[PDB]
Parts: sequence; structure tokens; C-alpha cells
Amino acid sequence: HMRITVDRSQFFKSLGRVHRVVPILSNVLIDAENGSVQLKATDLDLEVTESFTVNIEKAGAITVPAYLLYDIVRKLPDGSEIVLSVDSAMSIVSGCTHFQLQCLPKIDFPQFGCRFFLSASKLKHLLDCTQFANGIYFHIVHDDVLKLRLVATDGHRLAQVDMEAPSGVDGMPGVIIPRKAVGELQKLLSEEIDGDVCIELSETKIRFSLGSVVFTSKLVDGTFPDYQRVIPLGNDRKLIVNRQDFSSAVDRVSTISNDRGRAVKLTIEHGQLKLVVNNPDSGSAEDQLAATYTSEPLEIGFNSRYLLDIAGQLSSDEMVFMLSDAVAPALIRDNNNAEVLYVLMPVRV
Amino acid sequence: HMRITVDRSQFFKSLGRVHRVVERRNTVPILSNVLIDAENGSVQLKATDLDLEVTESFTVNIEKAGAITVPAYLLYDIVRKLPDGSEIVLSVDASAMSIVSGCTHFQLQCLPKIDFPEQFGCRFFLSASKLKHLLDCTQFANGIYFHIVHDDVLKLRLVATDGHRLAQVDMEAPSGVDGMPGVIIPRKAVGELQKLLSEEIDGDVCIELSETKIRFSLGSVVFTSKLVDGTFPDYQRVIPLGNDRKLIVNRQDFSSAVDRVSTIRAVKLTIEHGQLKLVVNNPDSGSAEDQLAATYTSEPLEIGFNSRYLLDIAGQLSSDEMVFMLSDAVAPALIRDNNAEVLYVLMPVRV
Repeated sequence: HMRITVDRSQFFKSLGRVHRVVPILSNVLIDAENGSVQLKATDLDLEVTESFTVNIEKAGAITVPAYLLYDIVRKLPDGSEIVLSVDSAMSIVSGCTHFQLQCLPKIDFPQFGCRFFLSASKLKHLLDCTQFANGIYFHIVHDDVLKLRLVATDGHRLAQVDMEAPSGVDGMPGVIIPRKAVGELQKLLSEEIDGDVCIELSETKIRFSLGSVVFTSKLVDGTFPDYQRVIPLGNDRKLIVNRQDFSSAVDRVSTISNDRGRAVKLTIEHGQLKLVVNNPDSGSAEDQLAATYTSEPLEIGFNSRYLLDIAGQLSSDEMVFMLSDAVAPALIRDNNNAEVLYVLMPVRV
Repeated sequence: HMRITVDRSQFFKSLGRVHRVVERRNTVPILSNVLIDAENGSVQLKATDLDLEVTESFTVNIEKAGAITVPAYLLYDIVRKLPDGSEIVLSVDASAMSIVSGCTHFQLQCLPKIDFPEQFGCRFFLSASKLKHLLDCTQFANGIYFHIVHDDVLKLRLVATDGHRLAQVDMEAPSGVDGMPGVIIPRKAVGELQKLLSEEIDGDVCIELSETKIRFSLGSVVFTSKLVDGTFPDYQRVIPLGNDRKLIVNRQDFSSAVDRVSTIRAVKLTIEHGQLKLVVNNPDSGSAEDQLAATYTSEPLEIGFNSRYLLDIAGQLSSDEMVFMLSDAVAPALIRDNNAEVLYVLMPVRV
């Protein structure tokens, strides 16, 4: 048998962590042993586990559907006490509400060279800097000062972010993290308070331990083509604008093409910036802001949403552009931090 | 040719009221636009899907009077993103409109007003709260029948039914109703109307009904709708007459208990003397069980209903107690409050 008694709210919280991530694959395992209960589920490519300490009346395990169970505890009265028992039929009891679910036994349920730690907030920032740009490149750069670097690119468009690497990294290889795994991790980092994250990397998998939670993912098969090939080296013209004034301005003019005319034209003059979106079926838009520009006037266009993601992820009051012509990729960075760097393909305007 | 300066937020609010009616999927280009008529110190927005029309007016200091028709979703999405509390300047020089907010400048493709489409025997008034109350009781149950019953005391009554499943709500009739007939209001108009009353303060609503149309003026807003062609059946045939067994339960304990067991759509109610067990079954998922306190002294009954229809009825009933008028497991149930102004009829299901 198996029998445990849990606080409803503490159990509902513990359950939303595994909520997001084949009859056995829609279920979730509950293992009760040694004064702590561990919830666990997997999609073969990922695995999330959350454990909370509770007094356990009898030890055992069962595999039960996941979304249904989340929905039951959602409706169970707050702060109530739930009793979970077996006698492939699991019983739930909260007051006179007595459920009985169809289950599956645990038996049907499925070396780390590197190990170091990083704050959860610092971790999520690096992913948010790259998530909006296959996978993200996880490697170290040997620059006298080790820099842990993430790189995401799409042919020529690219996003790269660097940070001072912590102890235990030396010797870590270069691995590719699935985009599926990144999203589930930033969801996991959004739903917890800041803390320490233990990153352990094996031959095939990488694991993130955040206290109660442990997330695990397979890795991508392949090699990354030295992304430095797509980054421009000598972009002569330098342009500076207020980041918040710029985001808002880009936000306004792109409304006259909610559709495929997401392109916006940047007319660049000395210390001035005119923005131009046109739509033959909708009309024209215009805005102007003050810029720090002393190069040859340029007219170049970009995608509206790809800008607001980059600007959404930059942090200084000022935005920096390293440009060439209307056809060459731009280089976008902050004015105070060379931690992150972006490369954006121009579009025809 | 026209020039006005409006507060953005007050204009965004004024714009969300008529926002919904515009048919985004419409093919004719003027039907996706919205008319703005500027005259006599107030700005009136108006739009239609041929079947409905909303107009809303707000007072503005007006530099120049004139009119133009501008696409709606484009403009709604634009004004949403403009900084709050700002002032917007809207200009013509037809089918060419200029917008100015700071250094932002738009120029939209429009159509002149002349291209926009254009007697009420009955007229009476109703409190805004009481009106929305009558529809929320009915919305979840084509159209709904609008009529009065002459019961020595006139009773303004709303009826919506699905064969035997039915919803009826009565109210003391106001001045000016005598002579108003019975009309059917499209379900399209009801939903759009319940939204308009959620976004306005309580007040008095002027209902004007003609031979073919009915109009609702709620202060700033003016809503008008076509009526349905057809016949409504004589719903008194549908309401059960002699349901012997009567059962009373706590409304919120009942909703919550039904909500909890319905997580696993029919639920079986085993009714005994002073006892009520709730049971949902699922061969592919399993079973649920609950028990609640009931006021039952009739012959024990086992009868089932749809889970979602209960939570709407209990969601719309208002006393602590819910009442059921039953016969056997196959005869329709009658649910009432204890203020019996409204009543529901639900077909049972096999459980």
C-alpha cells in the first residue's frame, strides 16, 4: 500500500512546478519514503522533480494522470488536508470529497564531470538575453578572465551574452541546449525566489537543482559553427538613442502594419532620427527622436518585433548601433555592459 | 476639413465600447471602418455589422467640425499604445486622416462619411442594474423572447428555452410598457448588450421598441438591434406542472461540491431522507464522490443532470438556499429560489 497526508496549499504549489512538463507519459509519479515526498515527471527529453518534507505514513509509489490531479487540488478548499491512499486505484480525500483515480505502478516509470553554482536570477537573465534569438550554445571563452558565454543565432542573426565564470567551470566542454529546455527553465526560474542553482553537466544531460526542484534535460547532437563568423568586425557608423524613448517609438509606428509589413525604416541624419512605417492598405506613420549620430546619413530598415525583443533585453538608458549600409548586419549593444551583444539582419524598406 | 483634440484615455475608453461590433472578417471596406461625427460640443463614435449598431458620445472642446470613417482595430490598437493622458490631434485635408501625438504622426486610409449606412412606438425606462440582472439569468440558457404577462400585476418577463431546457425571469413592469408586444432578440445582441452594461455606471436605460427594431440608450451609449423572424413556443407547455418532490440545499456548498466532483459531464444525485450523495463516474478516468446536507423528505430519488448547467444556475441564483422540484429520474426538474421571480427548467440525464 501507500498513504500520505499533505497540506493542500503546500501541495498545490509543489504541483505547479511539474505542471507544464502514451498512457504512462501523461501521468506523474509520487514516491513516499524517508520523511519526504518527491513528485516527478518526464517527457523522455526532460525530467522535473520536486520534493517537500512531510510525514509519511506508509512508503510506496504510484503513477497517476497529471493535469487531472492538478485540476482536483485546484478545486479542493484552500489550506485543507488531503489524504492519498492506495489499496492501481488511488483514493483522494478532502472532507467528504472522495476521489478514485486510475493509476499505473511505479515499475512502469523510467556521471557528471562538471559541477558548479550560479544564482537563479543571474541564470534567468542570460536565457532571456538569448531565448528570443535549435538551441543556445553553452561554452566558456578563455580570455585570461574566463567568461561563461551563451550564443543563439539564426543563420546570420545572433545573440551572445557573456559573464564572469564561477569556480568549477575549467574543463567544461561546449554543449547545445534544446530550446524546449530553456523555456521550461525560465518558467521554473520565474516561479521561485532567487537562490543558488547547482549546474551539473554529464556527457549527455545537464541538471539544475534549485533546492526542492531538480530539472534534467538531454542534449543536442551536433557541432556549432564558430558563430564569430556572422558577427561584423568593423562597423564604422555609431548611433546612440535613449533606449526607453526608442522602444516606445518603435512600438507606436509598427501598429499600421500588424501584418507582414513589420518592417520599419530608419532614416538617419546628424543628431536626428526619423522613423517610417508605410502600408499601402493602411497608410503611413512617422516619429522623430534625438540621436547621437555623426556618420554619413543612412536609411536602413529592420523587423519591428525583433528590435523590441532586443531593446526589451538591453538595460542601459542608451542603445548603441554598429552599422554599415542598408544591407549589412547591425551590431546592437548596451552603453555600459559588454556582457551581451546582438546581431540583426536588416530588411528591405 | 475637420480638427479635434481629445484626451487619449477618455478616447480609448470611448473607443472600446464600439470596438467589438466592427466585423473584422467583413469584406466590404466601409464596414470595417467607424464613423466619427463631430458637432455641437460632443464627439459621437458609431459602427455597425448591419445587424447591430452602437453609438457613444463624449463632450470635447472642438476646434473644427466634420466627419470621416476610419478603420477600427487599427485605430484601437494605435490609441492603446499612445501614452496615457496625452492629447491627440485628428485632422483631415476625405479618405485622408492625419493623427498627431507629439512627434508621432499618422496618415490613415479612410472613406468619407457619405459612404456610411444610416419610428419607435414604445418607450420606457429601466434601471441599469435590474436590466443586466435579467439577462445574466438568461444568457447561458438564436434569441430570447421579450414580452409582458398580464397577471393583474403586469410582469415584464424574459424567456429563453431549448426544447424543455428553459430560463424564465419576471419583474414588476414600469410605466409606458402597456401596449408593448412580444419580440425575439438575437443572441448576438444579448451578449454585446451585457458587455455594454458592465462598462458603465448604474443608471436609467431608455428602451425604445418599434415595429422591427429595439434601441437601448444608456447615457453616452446608444445600442440598436434587429429582431428575429419566427415564432416562440408557448413555453408554459414546457414548464412542469406537478413535480411532487422538493429538495433544498446550500447554494454555495452545492456549486463547490458539484464543481469538485465534476473535475473528473453528467453527475448522479442520490437523494435520501436528509442526505444527498454526489457521484461522477468516468470509465477511462475513475470516480468521484461527495455528500452534502439536504432538506429532503420525499421518496428517495436518484437523478442526474449536466454539471455545467447547474453551476450557471447556482451561479445566477441569489439566496443561501437552492430549491428543486422533481418527480422521477426522467421528468424535468424545476429549480427556484426564496424569491421566485425567476425559474429554470433542466432536462435530466441518464446516470
